[PDB]
Amino acid sequence: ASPFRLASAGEISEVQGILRTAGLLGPEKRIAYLGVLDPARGAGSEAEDRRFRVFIHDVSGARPQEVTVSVTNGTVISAVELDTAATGELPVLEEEFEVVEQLLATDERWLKALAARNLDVSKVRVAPLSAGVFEYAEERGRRILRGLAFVQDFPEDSAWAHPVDGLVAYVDVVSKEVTRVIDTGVFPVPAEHGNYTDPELTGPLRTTQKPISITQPEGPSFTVTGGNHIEWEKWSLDVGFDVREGVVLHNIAFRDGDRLRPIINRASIAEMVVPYGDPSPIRSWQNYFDTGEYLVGQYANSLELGCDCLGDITYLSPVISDAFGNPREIRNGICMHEEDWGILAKHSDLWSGINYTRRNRRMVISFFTTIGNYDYGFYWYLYLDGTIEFEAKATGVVFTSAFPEGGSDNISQLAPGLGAPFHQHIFSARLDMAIDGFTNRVEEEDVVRQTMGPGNERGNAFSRKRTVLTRESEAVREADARTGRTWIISNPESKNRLNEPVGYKLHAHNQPTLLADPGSSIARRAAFATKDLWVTRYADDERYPTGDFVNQHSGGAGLPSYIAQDRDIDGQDIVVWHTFGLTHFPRVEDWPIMPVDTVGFKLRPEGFFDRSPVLDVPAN
Amino acid sequence: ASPFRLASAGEISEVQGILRTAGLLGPEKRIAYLGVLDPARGAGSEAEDRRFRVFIHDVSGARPQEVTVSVTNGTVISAVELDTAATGELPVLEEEFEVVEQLLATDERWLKALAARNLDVSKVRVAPLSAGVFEYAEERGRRILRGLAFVQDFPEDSAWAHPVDGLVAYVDVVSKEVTRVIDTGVFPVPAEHGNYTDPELTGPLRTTQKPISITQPEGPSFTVTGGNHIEWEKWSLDVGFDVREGVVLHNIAFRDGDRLRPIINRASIAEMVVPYGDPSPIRSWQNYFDTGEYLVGQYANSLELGCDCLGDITYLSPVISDAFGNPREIRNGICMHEEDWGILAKHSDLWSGINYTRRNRRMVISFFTTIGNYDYGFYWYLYLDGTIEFEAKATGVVFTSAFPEGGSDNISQLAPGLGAPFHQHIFSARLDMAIDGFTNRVEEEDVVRQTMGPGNERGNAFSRKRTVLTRESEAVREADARTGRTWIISNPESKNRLNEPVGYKLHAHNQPTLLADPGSSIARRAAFATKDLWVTRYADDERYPTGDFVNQHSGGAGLPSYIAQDRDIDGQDIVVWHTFGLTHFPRVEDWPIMPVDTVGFKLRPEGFFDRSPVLDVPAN
Ligand SMILES: [Cu+2]
Ligand SMILES: [Cu+2]
Ligand code: NA
Ligand code: NA
Ligand code: NA
Ligand code: NA
Repeated sequence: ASPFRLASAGEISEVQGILRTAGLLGPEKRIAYLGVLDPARGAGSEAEDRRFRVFIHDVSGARPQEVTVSVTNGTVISAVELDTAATGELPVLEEEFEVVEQLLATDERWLKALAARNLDVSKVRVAPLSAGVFEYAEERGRRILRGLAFVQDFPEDSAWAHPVDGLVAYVDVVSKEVTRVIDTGVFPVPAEHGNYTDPELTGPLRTTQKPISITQPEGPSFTVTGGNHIEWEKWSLDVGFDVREGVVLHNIAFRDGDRLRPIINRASIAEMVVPYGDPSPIRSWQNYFDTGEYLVGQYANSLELGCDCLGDITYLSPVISDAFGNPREIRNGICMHEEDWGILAKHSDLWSGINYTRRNRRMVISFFTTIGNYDYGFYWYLYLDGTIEFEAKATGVVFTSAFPEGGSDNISQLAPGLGAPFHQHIFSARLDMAIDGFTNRVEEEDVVRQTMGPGNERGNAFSRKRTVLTRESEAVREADARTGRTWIISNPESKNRLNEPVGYKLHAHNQPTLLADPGSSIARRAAFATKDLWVTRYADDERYPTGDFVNQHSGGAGLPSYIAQDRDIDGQDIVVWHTFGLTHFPRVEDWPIMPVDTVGFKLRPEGFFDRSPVLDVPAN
Repeated sequence: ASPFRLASAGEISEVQGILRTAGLLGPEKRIAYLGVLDPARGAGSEAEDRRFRVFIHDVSGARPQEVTVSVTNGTVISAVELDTAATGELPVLEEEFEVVEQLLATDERWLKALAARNLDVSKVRVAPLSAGVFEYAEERGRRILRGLAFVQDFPEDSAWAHPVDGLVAYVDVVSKEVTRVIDTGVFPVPAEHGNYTDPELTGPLRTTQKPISITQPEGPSFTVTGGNHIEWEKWSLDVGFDVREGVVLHNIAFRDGDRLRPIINRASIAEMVVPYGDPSPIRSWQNYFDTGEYLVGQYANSLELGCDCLGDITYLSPVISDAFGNPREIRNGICMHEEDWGILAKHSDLWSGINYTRRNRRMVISFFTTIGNYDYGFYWYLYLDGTIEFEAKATGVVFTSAFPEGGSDNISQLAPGLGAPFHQHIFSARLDMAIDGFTNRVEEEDVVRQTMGPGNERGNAFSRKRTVLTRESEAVREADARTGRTWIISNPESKNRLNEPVGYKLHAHNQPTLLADPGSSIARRAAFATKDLWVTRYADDERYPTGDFVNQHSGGAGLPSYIAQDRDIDGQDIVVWHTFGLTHFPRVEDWPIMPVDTVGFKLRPEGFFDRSPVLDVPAN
């Protein structure tokens, strides 16, 4: 009955049937995106309407379409032809990846470049990468992928150990033509293998690790109802899944006494960009928008018990659409479980004689995705004390190149002749806030240092200041770790028992933001990533910080266009967009497979409750 | 046989006997500090000499002494009379705490101040706090504690809920005289109780938490030999315990192939300061040096199974000296166990068909201490991939005051009439480095942004720069989160297989440092806390960033005096001192007992290994 339930296989099948009967899903059509739409603001009517948004690609060259369908009514609500030179190309299709390697395999320029290097074409894998927007006027309005080559010595070989530097090709994947092959010179293909399951590389495996057994003899403390509704330790939420964004959290609320108090209306990772910092023309165009260009949800892994998720695990298995509109289940694609989290609160009081210790725990909701060489884990945490935390886990195999003779200012050496270009992994969290309801505001909180003098005779005082952001034009903020800068989202019309507005405090990790020159293509396409915090007024169609169509889209759309409306955000329905990321200078220890590195953020209650919300936790 | 073994009850008893027979431990003497000395540099002779350092207080007013004793020989090696007006007073004695309240209970000025407020003296608890150095010339050379009052309504009442503001007393604890009683005006004593085990405050306890069972059916993966030597997953170390510093880690090394490779020679939290930022004269003098003035090790808790430490726990029970030289065991004062730590490395490769997942774990070594209202957990972590991490956990009851009518810029309101002054908790980690041996250096690594132009035509390149710190005068560094600043400790005479110096990278949390005016007493006594990173040349007697005698010591000693020697630190035996802390603006949720907040730092391998050190971890 819940409007926020996961899409069903039956719904996707109805969507396929509605599109087909409407004439919109002929043999030359492909579904490049399909997803359920959230209910619009003011849905207390119970007049539910399950609608899906669909991007339809055409492999013959005809214009793609954006289509909105009502499953509940069985109708096409709207269908628009897209001018992709203007508004951007559709996301990359899984079936287009293999096209690149097949097309290059019969191109005379490509074969000529491989012959010069004595490489067997049957052993050359091509990584199909998004193209971006640069100086090539012939690419505008076409679907281009760019290809970089790696040698696979045998079927189970790790091709990433053998990059073919100095060589790159551009491919029009609709007309099936290789537009350019650029060969800047022969580099030795690095010879060492990177096969991390080869006994001659690992050595004898350890026999020293004794097992750790985590079990829940009475089952877990959370309940799942209606497929995706979670209740756990006073928290209430709905777990969504979208093929672009992945896990989306809806209706995050906390049961305080007998009031269910809203906190966050929708939480998601709405974009992630991976810009590379190597100025070689072979790679200087390389920027992955994993969310916007590739859709991270469609490459979610099936998570294995005892390996990927340890403990008493509850799985969700979301359903997505394939390119033809058939439903596809991602078996065990979301893990949910609770974890012990050490000490929650502890005091031994000399005067009262009372010794008191309570333990903390957290609820974990996670999925893992694989895009080529990269693997990313997305983790959402709910803590007993009201803290909400997001953590991204980055692993997989680093993207490689040749390491040039004479070194490099922009590439790390991993092995003889093998390099790893510098890069960043930058995320955008979109937090549609609802602190005790939808009337919210954001204040920026800085520590304030005070000068020794009258009123501060011993020079020990320090304070803080809070600045309300009142309009979108002043709501583009940067971090300042040195002044302990945080941001507070409050409800000015909801007060705690001390008559202070209730709030939550966002704590950032204060990592560097986008490093590229401000005049670069990537700085214009990934403008969100140049600033730590953006606050917009809620609008139905303002979903992604990069806009709806990121692939080969020139720039401007997304957050810079939204904030130019300069809307009132002081006690209004607002959306916080937080940029955070890792700057990766690869180390020898990252090779041949990288140990996990992490980045994230958290929100903690700030006078939201009238006292500690965990006084009723028992000793156990 | 190991020179780094824990002190035994037998050793402390021998120390007591040696002091007594030497005439240095008469009835008027008290031991204010006793601890084993580390072996000096170059101890390959096997000529072990177990020596103890002792601070001896005299309750009759005679000069205290510093004494060094050889247990192995049974001799007094040296004994020096201390001039405390010059070099500082001895640490506060546990027996001096109760003296403050007893003395004030018969002082006419104190009783007069309590009578004006209608407070029964039998119900008034006095927090005995360290005095620092301010404007009172009569305090120089005397042992002063300052007292702040709280009302306990009944024996099991939390006195912290009832501060008596506007009132403070100073007490000479050797002459047993109240030097000053300052009454600045009557504030209402806050009436609400803060009794977090009272059912009328907690409400009915939760019945929703199902148990989490963590067990190790084959026992733990680490071994303990010689009382305190740990071997675990290629790590090797010795766990020390000192009454001042607490847990100290010795000889941290990693088994790489068949080489035992040193990393850190000694790791400890060598000071921690808690400065308060309220300019009221009642509290503007308030600064706790928990390590230097109080000795955090002597107030270590006994940790309970299933509550404080969960899982398959191995305990150490360190022995310390009481004030008379009798040995005292801190039963179960150190917890040691291993914890699952999620995914270590994961990749699903399309081209090779190989799916690979390995899990991480960490070794945990921890203790908890209680100083008055405060409780602190100290946690050291060793990870499979070579990462070392420290985490401090802050909980307990916030220090309280009245909340003034008309508000405050320096105090938070927690409850009707109840305030919590702003403050910081700042730690100093002393890392005696030994990266592949003792020839080390420190480089500061900043991200470098590059301008679009020739050689960087697309404006995407970025780089990094490393600056070697060559002499102590240039080795006082500050954080720069915006430029991703880290510090690398390398060995320039030990290279990895790519012929790069091996190293470890220190990652700071980049929290604010000391906020007090630079001209303040606390900024001069806690100079270490004004800067994020200091590097000194190793010296036997340079143990603490604040010097040996912190209590009532005027300033200068410690790190500013050490670095004025301007010694060579470029490929030498060096010590890294890292400052890190929490700036605490108390929130309503911190009352009546505070949920844990955390701060720390970590060190990760940076080309220390020739590839990932965790390829030989099995799938399990
Ligand atoms: Cu990376
Ligand atoms: Cu605090
Ligand atoms: Na355009
Ligand atoms: Na909102
Ligand atoms: Na002095
Ligand atoms: Na050293």
